[PDB]
Amino acid sequence: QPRQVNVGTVIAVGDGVARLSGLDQVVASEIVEFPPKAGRNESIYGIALNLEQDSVAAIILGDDETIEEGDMVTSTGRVISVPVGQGLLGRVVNPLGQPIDGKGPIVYEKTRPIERIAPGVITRKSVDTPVQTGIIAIDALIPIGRGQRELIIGDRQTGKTAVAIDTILNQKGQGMVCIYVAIGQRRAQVAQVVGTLERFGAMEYTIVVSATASESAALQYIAPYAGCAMGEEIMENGVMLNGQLVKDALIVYDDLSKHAVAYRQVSLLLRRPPGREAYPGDVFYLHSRLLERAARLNEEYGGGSLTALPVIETQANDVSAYIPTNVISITDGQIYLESDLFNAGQRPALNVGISVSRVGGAAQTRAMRAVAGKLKGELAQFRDLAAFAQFASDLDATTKAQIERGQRLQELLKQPQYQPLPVEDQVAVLYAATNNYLDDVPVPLITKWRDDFLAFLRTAHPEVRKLIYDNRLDRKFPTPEVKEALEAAIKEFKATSN
Amino acid sequence: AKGVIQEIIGVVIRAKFPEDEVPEIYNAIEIPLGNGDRLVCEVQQQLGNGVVKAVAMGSTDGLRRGLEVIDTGRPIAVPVGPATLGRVFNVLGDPIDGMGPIGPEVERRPIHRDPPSFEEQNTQAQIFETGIKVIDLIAPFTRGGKTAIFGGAGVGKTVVIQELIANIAKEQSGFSVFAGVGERSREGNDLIHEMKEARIDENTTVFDKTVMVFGQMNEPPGARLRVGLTALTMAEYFRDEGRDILLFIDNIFRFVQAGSEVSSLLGRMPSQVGYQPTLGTEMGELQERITSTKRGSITSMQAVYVPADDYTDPAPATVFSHLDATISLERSIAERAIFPAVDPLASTSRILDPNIVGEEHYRVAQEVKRVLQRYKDLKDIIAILGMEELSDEDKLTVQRARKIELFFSQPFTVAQQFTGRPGKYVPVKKTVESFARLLNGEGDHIPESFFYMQGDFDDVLAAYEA
Amino acid sequence: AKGVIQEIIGVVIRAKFPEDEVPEIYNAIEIPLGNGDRLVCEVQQQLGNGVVKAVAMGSTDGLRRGLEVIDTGRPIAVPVGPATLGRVFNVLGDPIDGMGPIGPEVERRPIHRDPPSFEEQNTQAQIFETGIKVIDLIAPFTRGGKTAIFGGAGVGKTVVIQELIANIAKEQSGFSVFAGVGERSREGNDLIHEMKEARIDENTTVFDKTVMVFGQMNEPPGARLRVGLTALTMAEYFRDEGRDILLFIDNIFRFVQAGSEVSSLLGRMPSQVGYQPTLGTEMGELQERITSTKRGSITSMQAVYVPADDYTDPAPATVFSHLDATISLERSIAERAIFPAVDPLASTSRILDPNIVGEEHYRVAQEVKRVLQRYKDLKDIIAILGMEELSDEDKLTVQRARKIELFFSQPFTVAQQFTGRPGKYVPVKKTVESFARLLNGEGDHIPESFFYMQGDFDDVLAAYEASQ
Amino acid sequence: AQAEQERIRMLSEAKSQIADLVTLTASRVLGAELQARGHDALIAESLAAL
Amino acid sequence: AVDASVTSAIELSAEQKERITRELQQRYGDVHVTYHVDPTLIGGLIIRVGDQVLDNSLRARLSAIQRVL
Ligand SMILES: Nc1ncnc2c1ncn2[C@@H]1O[C@H](COP(=O)(O)OP(=O)(O)OP(=O)(O)O)[C@@H](O)[C@H]1O
Ligand SMILES: [Mg+2]
Repeated sequence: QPRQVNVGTVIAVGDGVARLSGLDQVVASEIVEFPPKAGRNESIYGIALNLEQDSVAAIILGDDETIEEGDMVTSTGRVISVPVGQGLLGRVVNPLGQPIDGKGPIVYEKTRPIERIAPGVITRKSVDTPVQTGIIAIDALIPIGRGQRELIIGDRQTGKTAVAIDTILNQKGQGMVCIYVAIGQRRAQVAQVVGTLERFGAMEYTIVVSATASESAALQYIAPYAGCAMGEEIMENGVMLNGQLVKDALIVYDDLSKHAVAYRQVSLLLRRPPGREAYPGDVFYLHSRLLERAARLNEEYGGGSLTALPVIETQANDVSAYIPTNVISITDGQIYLESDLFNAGQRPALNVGISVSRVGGAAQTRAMRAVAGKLKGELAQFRDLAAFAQFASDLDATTKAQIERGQRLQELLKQPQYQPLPVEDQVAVLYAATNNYLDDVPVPLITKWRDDFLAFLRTAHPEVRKLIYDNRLDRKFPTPEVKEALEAAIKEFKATSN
Repeated sequence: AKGVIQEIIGVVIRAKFPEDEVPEIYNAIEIPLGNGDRLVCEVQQQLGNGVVKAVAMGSTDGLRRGLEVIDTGRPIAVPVGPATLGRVFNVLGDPIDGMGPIGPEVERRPIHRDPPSFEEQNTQAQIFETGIKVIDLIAPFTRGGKTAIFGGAGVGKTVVIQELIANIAKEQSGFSVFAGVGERSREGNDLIHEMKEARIDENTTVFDKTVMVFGQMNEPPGARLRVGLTALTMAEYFRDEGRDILLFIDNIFRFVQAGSEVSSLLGRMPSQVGYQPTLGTEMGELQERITSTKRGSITSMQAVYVPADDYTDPAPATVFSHLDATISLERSIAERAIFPAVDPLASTSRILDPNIVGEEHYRVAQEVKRVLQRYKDLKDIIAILGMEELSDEDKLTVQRARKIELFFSQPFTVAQQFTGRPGKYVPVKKTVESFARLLNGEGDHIPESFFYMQGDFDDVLAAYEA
Repeated sequence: AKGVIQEIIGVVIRAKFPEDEVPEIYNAIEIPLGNGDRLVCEVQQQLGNGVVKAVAMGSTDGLRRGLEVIDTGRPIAVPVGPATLGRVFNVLGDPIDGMGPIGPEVERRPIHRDPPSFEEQNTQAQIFETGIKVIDLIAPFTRGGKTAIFGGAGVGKTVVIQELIANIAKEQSGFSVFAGVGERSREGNDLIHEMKEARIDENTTVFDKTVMVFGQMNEPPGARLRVGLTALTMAEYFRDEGRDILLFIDNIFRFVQAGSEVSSLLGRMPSQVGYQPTLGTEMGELQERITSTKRGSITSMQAVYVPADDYTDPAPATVFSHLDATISLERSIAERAIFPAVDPLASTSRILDPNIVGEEHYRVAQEVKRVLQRYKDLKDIIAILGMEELSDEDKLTVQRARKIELFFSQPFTVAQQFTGRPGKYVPVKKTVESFARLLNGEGDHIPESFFYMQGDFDDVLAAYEASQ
Repeated sequence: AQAEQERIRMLSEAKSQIADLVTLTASRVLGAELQARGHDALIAESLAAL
Repeated sequence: AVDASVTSAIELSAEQKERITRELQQRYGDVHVTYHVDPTLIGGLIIRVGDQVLDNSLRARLSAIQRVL
């Protein structure tokens, strides 16, 4: 089967960027091959980004130490694409779809091209189905729904990856196919994340796309569009998960600041004009292309969804930087994690004062929506009154009790790691706390009280948990039926212990 | 009038034309794609010999370095007319809704037009009758003016927009145009289309009286740059027809950002913090078309997003240089069940002076917002004193301030089918008279929850007597 | 082979080679330089018709245009094996000690090698006791994992590194490698030599188990750029055959700065504050080689210098994501005469987990951070008003925080040269017990001045009894 | 379920080895023939087919 | 002119070199044909003229690999 393909010659290879000379009729984002030669028995692909006149500046998806001036490049007609489908679940693949966990070749039949236009303007639908993070703070105060892109922004080490991993672990039976995209993240950390996911059995529905720091800047640049294409295939065609056709995907970009750094590197090596903070001009366009592909399509287009959780580290909590403000503008919600709250014992470390979710109550179950309104109001008023709490000691009994209640709620939100709470459990705990059943419990023992209460419901009364989970969608969740056998359980637990 | 593409660097395409057939500065290019459709580029710079540098308006992930280009001669042509009513369009004017394409019989007008001359500008500012009490009392609009919204989601900004569209469509013809410039596709679309198709007024949906043009963040910088001009062209057709138009631009800051990205990709040197050198002129070429001539007026109610909270940023400064009033929706007012969350403070207007609204309007608007000028700073003394068991006059001023805050709410004709309450339209004269009587003291001897959700002071009196 | 020099821009040498014999990207080309000694350059880019841009890694200030360059055809090769033990090398692998050159029979390995793949990564780690209270309590030194200290110019990064080496290099259970990519040739080296040769392990000195590659500050940017890779190649041989390796690379920031200077001379477009566009990739290539794999374990300990006192600088910001245990040295703490100068709030570690370090250790560390977090919250209140306005419990937490801050200070055996206080080695168990006792309430009566530069809590109590 | 996945992944690995082995032995059937007999002129014409 | 390049594992006769030369002279003109052997490539219908190349002798073997995998 002889075929004739256009070829060019590498006239200048540098820091992972090569000028390919004559490659006429090359598409603007092809995959040039660099065929194997003496000393290199494999192929090193590259992306033909700049289609200049009498020169094609192409980044290299791999080690450029082997490309030599005068080498041939065959312009494969295919625009950059990644393998997608059922075969990728449970595999760690570099952004080109090649497995790196050494568990065998990736089995696939369809290759969805990365860098695709948004799913549509009218094709989307209102976000209604919640994404159960398993963290009380996120699920109650900053809800995340299927098809909503929620940013996880914080300082260098506050729990961003921990929150993303907890969310990924929690989607055990919720019909979600989580995707973890590691951009610029050290290979040992990706190994740790894979080990954590495998330990909790969460690698039977997770795809890990890793472009570590040592790998070329082009791989990190196309790292989030790989994986985003995988999630697009999941939300448009579905993947067989636990015998059910799951069409919901959850993608976590491990760090978009490192992705922006990689794009800045590939742009500056291409000698494109810089912009603010040396980033190229269209970095907002970069991240908007990446994030607007996360949507909840209507029933006519499949009814699938793709939930994105971009992660951004901020230098010295400088939210007003370039990339943080860009991605804050792009996303539909923000989750600020502070080192000050993290050190003060608040383990999830969410700054609920400034963390917002524009979707709001529409991304919460009716039980959660009915119970968490009082939570949010009381927490906001406690934050307001913290000014008096810090100094004034002559405040009336009302203010003292209200500060005490705020502390009760804050200690309630102090969740450990790798212990997600299902929706029924969070609903039960928040109903107990917001209905004054927790007032007599001292603050230092509230976490132990919650753990013991959950053991109580898991062992003594599984039926109340089943009842709460069964009718969590009704318009009026606190029906006398659900109201009884729950207040009874709380009263029994209170009487028996302490 | 056919050329060849030379360079393709991102969304900037350099095309070489014959020497005597070079496209004009703002003409379209319409690169034909293999699978039937076309990629409409917009020229930005004539340079060299027969070479033009154009912005993509599209992906440009499938173009070689030899594709032919078909100059159109005219700038981006967009359908205008009653046919383009109740439909959703992109930057190029191609309808992106499920309905069929626009027929060729509809007139196509160039996207770029000069603003009305100085001779046609009105020599006296005129208040715009919106019907909302808080809007028409503290921060009145301007006929052919601009207004900004500073509020996130969940504060009812969409409902305020819907009420404005319904009021302008009922009281006057009020054809409305909505410009989605760089807004989230989830918020801008399918939470505006559905909330306006479901919303109805006199068995006619709000969406049927509104033209929507949507350039979202996923689109290239050129699309978000020219979506505003597309919306202005659609509104300007109806303005030339003599009908008053309410034009909404969502996140004009995204229009500024699109301009900045276009300039950065075009090789222009940055200005200030990376922004385009032609910032003021680009704002002028768009905001100056929003003006009230003698035959018609285009009132604008834009939404402004400031990066972080920096109002010193050049984009908000240039936006604010072209503003006549600001409306600041507040989370606290929204969560206090008062649906119109327009903060009585932080909502200014340049029409609020005696020489336009009138001496009585200014007087009543100054008596109000004065008892609130402190933001009821008395709240702190109550907090740390238990009201001191007696505050003398302060009790009366607190009661009056709470009464006014409750009274600022007004029923929504678009939310009538949601909250089950008919909407009341309150003219400006009714607003000023009602608030004058309330400040005189006729609102006294009436408890709260009777000024919560009503149209006029007469309605409050009727509720009290019943 | 046999090219000619076209341009000599700084330490970057552009050479022209025949069309069909252009050197590879990372080949090592040489100028004869006369006198029988040659200058070894490293190629970085290929520019066209046989023209390559190479980094001199040498003086490159006495050679003209048109000089011939010889292409070796291989990247820079350095000796590896037991022959490198107890010897001091350049970036080029040439020994600089008084002993003779390495024999040809010793294997030469290229200094540009791929980092271990994803399969080979070893995630198993455990606490490495070091005897420093703040390090072993707040940011445990991780065995088999990368850890580094971030300090300014006046803080004692070198003192901490030297004390760490003195504490842990005697009981190595394996060889070690030291690489001062950028550091004073006075205290970074030629004084670590005396310390290592003085220490004796059963009639074999610590220096007999150490490979030392410097490329000191005096060296041109190329040597500082590639000395880290040379040290990594020298240590990967020992890691690959199973030997436990202690790796001490000093001032990675100097490696970054050398890369920045080389990139500026190479004509690359600057990024951020004059740094190279390829900062992240260079950091990845160096750091991903410092990994404990399934064949052997490398217990890395790096140092990072923050320019001025800016922790938002691109180099430390890039380092932060490549570490298991982060130690932050602050200028204010050092100016308060707290020589360790470690900020517990800004210093974290991955193995600070109850399942790894111990439940009591984890609880103690979390409490010692929640205190001093309350103190950082009340710093302004204290500064402008004073201690009186705080509540009683807030007051007690504040003096407990000040006592803890004073107690983190610890004398170092290497600090005898300018401080007369004898050094102390506090085991991690003693540190945990002391801090638990201090947090319980014991030691409240003791004034804060008694916690300054002491060992465990027993020493503080003994000093209090001595002063009655 | 993991054991079934382990079994099926070894079948793919076994099949991959077969594909790798057959091509290496395909160098014996014709590549080794190129030593003496494989020198052909009609194949050179096949290059000039175009 | 146009620089063409053809490679083959077999070192055909010197006349064969001429046979390769004049079968390409029919297209364009005095093409500067460069000859290699490529021992690692046991085959290959390598015909590289200008910016276009033709090749399938062992690529069919690689294509067979793609089919079986
Ligand atoms: N309950 C908790 N929730 C969140 N984080 C926790 C919790 N308990 C401990 N941690 C800390 O969070 C760490 C997990 O990594 P984390 O999510 O903070 O990384 P990161 O923000 O991605 O930072 P890096 O820049 O180092 O990659 C743990 O090692 C521990 O220090
Ligand atoms: Mg992380």
